[PDB]
Amino acid sequence: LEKTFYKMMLSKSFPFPVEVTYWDGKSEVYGNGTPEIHITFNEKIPMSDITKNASLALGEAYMDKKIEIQGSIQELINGAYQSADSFMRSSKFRKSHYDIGNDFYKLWLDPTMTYSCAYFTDDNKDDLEQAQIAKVHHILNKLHPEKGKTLLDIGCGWGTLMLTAAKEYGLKVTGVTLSEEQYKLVQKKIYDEGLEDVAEVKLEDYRELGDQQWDYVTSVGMFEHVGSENLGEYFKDVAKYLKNDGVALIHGITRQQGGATNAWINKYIFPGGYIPGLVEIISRIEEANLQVSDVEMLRRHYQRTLEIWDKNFNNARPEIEKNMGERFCRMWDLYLQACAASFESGNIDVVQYLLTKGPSGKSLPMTRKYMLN
Repeated sequence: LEKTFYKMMLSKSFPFPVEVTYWDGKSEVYGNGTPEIHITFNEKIPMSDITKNASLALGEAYMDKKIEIQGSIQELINGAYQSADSFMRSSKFRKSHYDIGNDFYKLWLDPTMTYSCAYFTDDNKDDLEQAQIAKVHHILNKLHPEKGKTLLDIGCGWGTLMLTAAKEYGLKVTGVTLSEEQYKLVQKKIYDEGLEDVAEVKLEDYRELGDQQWDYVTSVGMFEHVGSENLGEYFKDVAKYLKNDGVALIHGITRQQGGATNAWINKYIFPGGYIPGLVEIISRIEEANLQVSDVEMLRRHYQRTLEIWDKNFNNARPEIEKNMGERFCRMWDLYLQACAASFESGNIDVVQYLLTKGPSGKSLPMTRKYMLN
């Protein structure tokens, strides 16, 4: 095809030197210094494929072992996101389902099974379990929760937030999931302390819980799944379930530069998923008559979370490659490392919105000193 087109793409893609070996065996270094990353095309990827979606084209190529990489995938991608003219950023380049369940997740997530951003306190550099617990406290503290008040957790996962609210904050708690597997940890309420007077979980769609209202709403990792079109509706639902002057903590991946779907992620990991823009989200929040009372960005915390997940993934890769293919493992590793890079480069953020149904911060302390542990 075109060595010219490949040189244009690769030589403008990275803020550091990189070595490229092509399908005809020829090599070049782009940049000054000695390359820390070496990219090999075992096969030519058609220009026109790269031109319409580089993520999809290069991403499947990499999965197919038609591109190989020596050196950090994360650093490679982080590099691309720092360059306006790169295959990840330039508009010149933006014109399968695998069977996985709990056995898989068990191996690389912490004992808690939290598939969500963690929170690293300055004293904790890589204790993932400790950080997923700290995240739950970080969220709940923001509520300044009052003993005996009620909390709705929208998408309650394996119940870590729910149960911590009930056991440690004395909150009457309602959790909601559409996952049977997750619901069946109602067994924790019965076995834990028939925590039944202080906690229920419900196997239903949060979109219609009827006329009930809670003092607090939490929702971690839900709005990314909702889509642009229904984001307005999502915030109206949060508002609807809040009591007047009630407090929500809404937590989710948000893109400072404007919302986007990535074609590769959409095909392989999160079909339908969409990361909204910061402006977009604030608009949706205001349109539901919630007022923003605090906004916290936790970008670097997701970066670390995804790095540890990838470290764990690789450490258990022999096991995973036995059940799932080599192709699956490449895809998953690419996923975890590219996402880590997406946060590292500030292409994607994670944001905790403290919202009130009424004037900002009305039922809350005047200063944020209460928030931190």
